[PDB]
Amino acid sequence: GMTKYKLVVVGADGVGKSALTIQLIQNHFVDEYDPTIEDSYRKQVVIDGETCLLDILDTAGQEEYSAMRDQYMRTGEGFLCVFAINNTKSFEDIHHYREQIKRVKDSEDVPMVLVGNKCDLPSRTVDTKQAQDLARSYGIPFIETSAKTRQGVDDAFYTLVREIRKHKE
Ligand SMILES: Nc1nc2c(ncn2[C@@H]2O[C@H](COP(=O)(O)OP(=O)(O)O)[C@@H](O)[C@H]2O)c(=O)[nH]1
Ligand SMILES: [Mg+2]
Repeated sequence: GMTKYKLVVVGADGVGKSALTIQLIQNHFVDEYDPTIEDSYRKQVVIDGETCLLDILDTAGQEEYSAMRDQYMRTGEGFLCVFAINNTKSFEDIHHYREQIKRVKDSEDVPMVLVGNKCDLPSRTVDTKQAQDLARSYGIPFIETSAKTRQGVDDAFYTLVREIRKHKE
C-alpha cells in the first residue's frame, strides 16, 4: 500500500461532475444521472508507470449531513473544479469553490486543476484565454475536457495526481 490518491470533484450543478467521473471509471458516457447523488468511486490505474488507486468523490453539493463528504474534504489531496464552456454562470461560480477549498485546507498551496467541460459543443461562451487567465491567476493547470468524447479526461485526473506528487516532495 504505497500510493493512494484522494481526489474531489466540485463545481456548479450540471457542468458534468458525474459524467466525468463515470467516463473515467466505467469508460462510458452517461445520458442522465441524478443531480442530487454524491458518491465515491475507486479504480486502480497506472499513471506514468506508477500503479496507484484513485479514490474519487463526485459531489452533488446537497445540504444533508454526510460523514463521508466531510472526510474527503479534510483528507482529500486534490480537487477538480469543473465548469462548462457553454455555461457562463458555472464559470463565474468557480471562485466560490476555490475559496471553500482554501478554507477546508487552510492553505493557498492546494493541488487543483481547472477543467472546462463540454468542449465538444460549438456553443462556447467561455474562451480558452478566459479560463487560461483564471488558472494563471490561481497558479493552477487548466485542462479542456469532454465526457462525451473522452478528450482530456485522462489528462484532467492525471494532471491532478501529478500536482499531488509535487506537493509530496
Ligand atoms: N455534450 C456534452 N454533454 C455533457 C458533457 N458532460 C456532461 N454532459 C451532459 O450534461 C448534463 C449534466 O451532466 P452531469 O454529469 O449530471 O453534471 P453534474 O451535475 O455536474 O454532475 C447531462 O445531461 C450530461 O449528459 C460533455 O462533455 N459534453
Ligand atoms: Mg452529478
